[PDB]
Amino acid sequence: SSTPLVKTSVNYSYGDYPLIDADPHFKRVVGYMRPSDYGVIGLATAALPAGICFAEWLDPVKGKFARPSVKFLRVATMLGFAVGFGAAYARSSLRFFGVTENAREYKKDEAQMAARKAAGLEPYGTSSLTPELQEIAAKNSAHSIAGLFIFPWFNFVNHPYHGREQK
Amino acid sequence: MNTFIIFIILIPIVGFALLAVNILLAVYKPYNEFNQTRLAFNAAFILVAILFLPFDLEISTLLPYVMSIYLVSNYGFTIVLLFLLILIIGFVYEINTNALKINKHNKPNTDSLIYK
Amino acid sequence: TAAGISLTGGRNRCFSEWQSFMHCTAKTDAKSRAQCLPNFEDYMECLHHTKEKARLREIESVLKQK
Amino acid sequence: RPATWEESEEGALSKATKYFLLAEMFRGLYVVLEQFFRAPYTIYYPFEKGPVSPRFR
Amino acid sequence: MIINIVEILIFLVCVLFSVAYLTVAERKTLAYMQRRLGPNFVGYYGLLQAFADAVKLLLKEIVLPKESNYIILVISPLITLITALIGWVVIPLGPGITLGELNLGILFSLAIGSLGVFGSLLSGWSSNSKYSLLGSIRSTAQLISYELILTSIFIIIIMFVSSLNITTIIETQRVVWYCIPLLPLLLIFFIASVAETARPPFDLTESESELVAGYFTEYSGSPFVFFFLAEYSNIILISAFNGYLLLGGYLSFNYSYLFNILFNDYSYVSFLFEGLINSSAYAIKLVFLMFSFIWVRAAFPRFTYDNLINFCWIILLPLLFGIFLIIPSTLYIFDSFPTL
Amino acid sequence: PREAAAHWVPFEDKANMPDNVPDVVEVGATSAPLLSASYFIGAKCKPYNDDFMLCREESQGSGAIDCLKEGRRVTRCAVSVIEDINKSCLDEFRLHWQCLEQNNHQLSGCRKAEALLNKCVFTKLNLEKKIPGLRPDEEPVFLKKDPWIKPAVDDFKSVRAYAEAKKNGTL
Amino acid sequence: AIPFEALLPYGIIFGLLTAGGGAMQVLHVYRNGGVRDRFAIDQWDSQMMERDLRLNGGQGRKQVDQATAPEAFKHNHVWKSERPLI
Amino acid sequence: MYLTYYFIEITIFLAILCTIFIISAKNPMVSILYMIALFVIAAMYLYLIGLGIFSLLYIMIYIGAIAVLFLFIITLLDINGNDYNTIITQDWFNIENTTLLTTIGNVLLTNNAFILLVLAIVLLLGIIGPISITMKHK
Amino acid sequence: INANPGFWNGPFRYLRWSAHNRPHLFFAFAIGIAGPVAALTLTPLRRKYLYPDHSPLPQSYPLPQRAREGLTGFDD
Amino acid sequence: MFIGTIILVLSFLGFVFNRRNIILAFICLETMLLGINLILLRNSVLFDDISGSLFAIVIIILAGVESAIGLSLLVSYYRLRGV
Amino acid sequence: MLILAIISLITFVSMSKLSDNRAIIRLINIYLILVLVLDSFLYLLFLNNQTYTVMGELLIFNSFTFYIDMLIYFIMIVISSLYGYNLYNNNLYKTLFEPKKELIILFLINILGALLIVHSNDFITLFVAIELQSYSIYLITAIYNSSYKASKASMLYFFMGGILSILIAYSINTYYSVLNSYTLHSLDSLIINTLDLNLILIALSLGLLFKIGIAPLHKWLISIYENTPILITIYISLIPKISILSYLVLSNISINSLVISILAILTLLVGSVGGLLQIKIKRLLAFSGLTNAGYMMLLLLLNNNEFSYLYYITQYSISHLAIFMIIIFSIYYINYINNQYNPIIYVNQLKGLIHDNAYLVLSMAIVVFSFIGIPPLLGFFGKLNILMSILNNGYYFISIVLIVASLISALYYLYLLNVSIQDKNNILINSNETVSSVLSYILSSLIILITFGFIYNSLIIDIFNVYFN
Repeated sequence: SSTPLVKTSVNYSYGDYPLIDADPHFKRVVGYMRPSDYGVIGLATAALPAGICFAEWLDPVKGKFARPSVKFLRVATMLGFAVGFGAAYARSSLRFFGVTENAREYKKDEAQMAARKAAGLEPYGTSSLTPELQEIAAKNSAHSIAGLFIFPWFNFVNHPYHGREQK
Repeated sequence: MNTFIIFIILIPIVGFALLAVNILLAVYKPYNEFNQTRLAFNAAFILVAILFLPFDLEISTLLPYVMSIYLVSNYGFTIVLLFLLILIIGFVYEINTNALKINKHNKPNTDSLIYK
Repeated sequence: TAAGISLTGGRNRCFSEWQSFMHCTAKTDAKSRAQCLPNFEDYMECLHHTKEKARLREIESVLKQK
Repeated sequence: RPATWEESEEGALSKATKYFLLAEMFRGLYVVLEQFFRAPYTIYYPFEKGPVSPRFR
Repeated sequence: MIINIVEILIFLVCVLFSVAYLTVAERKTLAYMQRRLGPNFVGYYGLLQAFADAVKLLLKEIVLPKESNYIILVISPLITLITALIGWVVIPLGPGITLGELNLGILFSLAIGSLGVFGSLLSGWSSNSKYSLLGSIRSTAQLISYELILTSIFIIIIMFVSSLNITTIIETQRVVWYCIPLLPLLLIFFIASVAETARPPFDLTESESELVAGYFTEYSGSPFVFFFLAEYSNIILISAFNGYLLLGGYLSFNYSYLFNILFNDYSYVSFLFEGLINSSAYAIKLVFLMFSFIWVRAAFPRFTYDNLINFCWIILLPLLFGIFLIIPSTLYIFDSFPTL
Repeated sequence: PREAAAHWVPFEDKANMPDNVPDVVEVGATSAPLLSASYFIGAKCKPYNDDFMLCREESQGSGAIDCLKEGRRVTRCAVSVIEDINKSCLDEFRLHWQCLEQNNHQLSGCRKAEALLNKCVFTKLNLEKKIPGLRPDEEPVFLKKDPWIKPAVDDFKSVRAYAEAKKNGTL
Repeated sequence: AIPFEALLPYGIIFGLLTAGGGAMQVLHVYRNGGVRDRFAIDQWDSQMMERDLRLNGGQGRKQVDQATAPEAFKHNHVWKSERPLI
Repeated sequence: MYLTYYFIEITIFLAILCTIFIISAKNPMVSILYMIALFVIAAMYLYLIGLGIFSLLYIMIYIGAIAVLFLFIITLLDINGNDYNTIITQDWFNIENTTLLTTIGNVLLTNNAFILLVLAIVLLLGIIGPISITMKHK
Repeated sequence: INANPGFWNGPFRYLRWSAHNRPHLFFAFAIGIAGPVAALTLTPLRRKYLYPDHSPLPQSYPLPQRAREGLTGFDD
Repeated sequence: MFIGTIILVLSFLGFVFNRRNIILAFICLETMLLGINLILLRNSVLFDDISGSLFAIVIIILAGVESAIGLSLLVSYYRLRGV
Repeated sequence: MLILAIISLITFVSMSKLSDNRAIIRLINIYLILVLVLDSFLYLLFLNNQTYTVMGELLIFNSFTFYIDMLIYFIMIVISSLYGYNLYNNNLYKTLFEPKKELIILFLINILGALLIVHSNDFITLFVAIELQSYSIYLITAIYNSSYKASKASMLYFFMGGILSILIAYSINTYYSVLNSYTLHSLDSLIINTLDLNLILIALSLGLLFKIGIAPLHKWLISIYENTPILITIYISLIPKISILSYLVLSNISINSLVISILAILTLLVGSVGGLLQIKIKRLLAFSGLTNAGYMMLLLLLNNNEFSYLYYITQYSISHLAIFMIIIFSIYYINYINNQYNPIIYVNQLKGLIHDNAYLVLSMAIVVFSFIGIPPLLGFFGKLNILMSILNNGYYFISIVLIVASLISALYYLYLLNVSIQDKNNILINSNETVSSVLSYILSSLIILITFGFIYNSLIIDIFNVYFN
């Protein structure tokens, strides 16, 4: 339940920096994002209601400068959280690709991998799948942070292979 | 030669034996024995069958899933549940727009007796 | 995808002929694909059996002749 | 003044139990089932006749 | 070749000869439901009268309206009749005993019920009066709209089966029925069951008061026995569907404990008695169910069409999607996934 | 690997194994006996059949033409097992598929006839049904007690044979 | 007690389905010759039963237990000639 | 049993017969009445070719919804040399009847699940469109 | 009259209000929302508390990875 | 391969020469969506896969949604007229 | 994040009244802006034309398609910004250009349909997405239902869309009937030598192309593009162009096509001469839309043309987009308005536009110069780099018929200016109201892009060299 049995590229970088993973698991992306990343979420959540107040200050709907309904503000808050989370996932999982600055997380993944090697369990954890399904579900989630413009897709799989050195 | 194929073929001939039995047994077959302009509708007649097609169609979409559900353990679950959760909000479009309301213009004249 | 699948979800008639072709391509760059041609032709005989039909109509013509 | 949703003594769960589980549907169903197991009234007319007053005409 | 042509005749006199006495039985019920006597003048205990109905009905004429294509008024009776008659293959009658066993049972079982709308839509087009046309419209729209949920619970049934063979379902159902875990499913199925049949809790469309004396076409003759018999075949056909995929299909209890007491060996008597009791369990479920249809036909008035479409799409069907969210989830909590 | 036709026609060829392959003792067992003894021929002839599928694997393209020595190998040992059980437990084994000839070969039918056989073959032929892949703290399902799916009608002979297995103390 | 006249056509139908099930047991066992039916045709089972008819000689599911094969067993084995599918 | 051979070549000609009555019809509804028969001849051809699955799939969806849909609309008017038998072997590699329908349910769900996921938007559009047109909100 | 308070004025009051007036929406919606939320939270617990999963069913003949040793017996 | 080709081509010829009856155009198009099936399905059959059947179930669905959308387009075409 | 928008917003529209229709579109405007701004950095996902195949050999994400993927959001911001903002605060502009309830839903459905072509590797995803956008344009034509020309054009578009549906499907069926794939690794310059996949891929190309206005199938899209309202045409003469043309240029399935070259010649010729004797402005504008896709057919023929394609796309989707918005502004100054759905038809009607302002005229003048390749404009270097790709691979007669097409085109583009600067006899001196600020500011932006777009000529070439190779 841990043999990949497919031919995977090994340490094949995506920028000038060393990689970690080809698809980081969704719990991990939450677990590694920088504190400057959460500011992108928060400022995106503030951008939408300020955006609508802006857009009515520029040209009002019915010729009167009036603030919109609280319903629009709540829904703009929801979609602002959507944009901020998409930006957060997008900015975070590049660092696993070695395509932006990979300084602290390459240290942390020399830790947590080594933390669970000494803990004796799997380097990624057991999924509830036959390994062929693990392959196919990871084929779905491979590189799927690209095309974030079209649809969000994530890695909920915990399959074995990740473009690591050997395991 | 199987009785399965005999079953679907014999029954039209049974229906013919019930069909021509009147033409054999009857008599006096046919003796001597405005629709200018209108037809009337609401959207509630015309829309039910047209909206019925995706909701009938999704059953046959969901039908290959239920046979193979053991193979797609814990993941085809996730895919099909995303599929359903798209279709269900697609359903609750219409119920908030009240697409099958056929409402009556028998209003009790809400507006009061404003006078002078 | 539905690449090498079957009716029962196994492998089709020419999976081997496909995979021996893909083995023919994974080890081979362009401007050297010419050697890959008999691996390809072996695939095509799977699909339509044109060499097989040409084999069989001749011997059927001989059997008709006598 | 007629009672609203909140001027109601019963819980919404208890009210909707009568909504979905169809209390007054099965109630009348039980009524007609009780009438299945009782006597009819009709008479065999060429063999039995209904009431005839002396002042019948 | 010889033993199969008798295999189909015995099934015919098991079914077609029974559906007439169903129509006698409904009168007997509604008599005692409304405190009067059933038919008693006709036979010995007033049986047989469906023969006297049909034979008279075969002797009346083939008067035809001038607005109707007569061929169309031949096609729709015949095809509605034979639709509700070729729905009778993979009813199971004991273990694996159908007319033709095939591994796709439910798909045939459901596509022929899907063909069931196609006659009644076609029928009102002949004699092209405006009321006669728009009545066919009003009938067919509900007749598809609950054909949805009728179709649509058949998949959640086989979320416990994952196999399209019908007789596989009952052998799956030996450990427990499906109605007794899934109780409100039975209630919504029972109302969906009387929906696809022309039943008057729901059949407003046979309103002679609304139309110019129109029930559907008033087309009568040996045409009239056709849609009529198709209707009462549809009754106990959907009863049969209710029988296998929701209730105890041919199962009563274990009954091996009884058998090892009775017999000492397999013999044709043993097959006879076991087929008897399996058919009798199927029979007793089916015969309580045909009674229940009348038992709800008596006690309730008809609908408004607005009520009928509101009854489909707003109150029943989102609850059906709630089923579609809870039963894969309950399947997902435990391992529990069914295999063929 | 494919279902038959609209109108397929069966055909055969009265020819022979031509030159080199010697004759084998080909399995003249119908489905119900071999289905009953499947576990025992899988237990004894495990690495032989495993070699068979290994050699059919490594012979890509050769395939069928390669391992004729091995198709000779793997059938003969199964024939040895079924001849030994023809001598060994022929009453009870036959009885197991006298039960199993009904129930559409569903293995769920014949538990009480099965456990009588499990002692027998392990006594004389000293083999054992083992389910591989079954990780521990999981009961093998023909070893468990009070199954959910109890069968339809147990046969009348093996239930009395089961009672006599209790009275003889063989169980 | 109860109205028996109402249940009398229900008694008829309860007898008619019962007689139908009895005859549909007897005819199927008489076709099978001593065993029950097969409620699930597998592809595995379809090839298997073709092999079994091929083995037993003539009969459907005689289900014989034999050490080795007959000599015709090396010759009775067939393939299926599928049509050209135009 | 030589009458058995030409089965397929029956239903081809009966198809060719039927389509002529499509494009030669007085009334509109007479044409769709021939068309549903063309669907039935098609489904019998699918049963005869060896896909008994899809024969009944089509009866569920073609003369199930879309034909009956066409009927429902057209009611609403005001006033009128490859002759080689292929050889089929028998292999014992299959273990369970994962039929055609199972493997559809595997490829639609594992290998190509995104197609079904976008198909959700197609079925969404089938809801929105008729409500986008035939309503006139307020 | 039971027109509307609005979902975005007081939530829990509006939930009670819909349960008193439109249970056709809300008691389909409750069964619907109880599906995936329980599917997320309960499945770690069952592996922790009740019982772990099953061994995966084999899908073909399982092939080990060995080197075709010398296997005697049944030459002639 | 004959039957799907002939249904498709006769449906095509029926679409071209029969404009002024407009429903006939729809149903010829619907039989076109059947004819593509009748060629593709037997290609799945002859080629030992369901990959063509994978495309086939989708084009069944898309033929359906085509009949759903375009017939509402028809109803819009006739609401603004009378006949 | 399209689907993440759609699934929320259709719940939002269903829970909304009818007067919110401007504000929802204002929301979606700002939303797509922030999707572009906050997530722009995914061009970093490659450095050497590093291409991803996502959802398992099904989608294809690369160096190339990311650009079109950005472009469609950029134009949709403009299209949405037409709706959500008033032109004026008049009675006229609220019984004109008031959107329907379901319209903004259908746009993001169409953008999903457009993006799932360009990102598609598979033919099956292609087929699903062309059905998706075809149904989109079916509805978006038919949504303004109470116009006879609208419904007639919806039916007209419908049947040709059905033919191209079945024709593309028959091409995919035939390609599958000779091969057991659907992807496009199976071409790889080896089967092309030894198998006649010419005619089949040609028939694929033609079926994809005839949803454009490719000149055998010529009149019907033009009849649509005039029978539509003036608003919908500025969307539906753009999206089906740049979606499938980006597909067809992404995979050069017909190289040295005898068929596509002759059809390209005939396309340029009949589009240029079809622009001549016409006084209906939607016609004239649609024939401009034809001839520019004529140039697209030329770019289909080549090998490795990701410069001239993308540069001419961002040329065309600005200039062709902007000239509509200019004549949307121009209907305030005209003296006769019919047809609530479609106010201007006759090109005569903007007879005296320069005595209304000079600056809308100057802005119109430079964009109509941008269609004819005037060298200090961004519209020029498109044709320049087309010809740098044409004689790169020897389409000589194609080049000289391009010159003939350019001259005969530029004859009728100037006909707008022949009308626009003349005498009017009734000049404006004082309007009460102004045009809504940021709506017009978008046009100012789109026109300084065209004029001052040769500034970043160098930097776009460097970005081309680093990123796209």
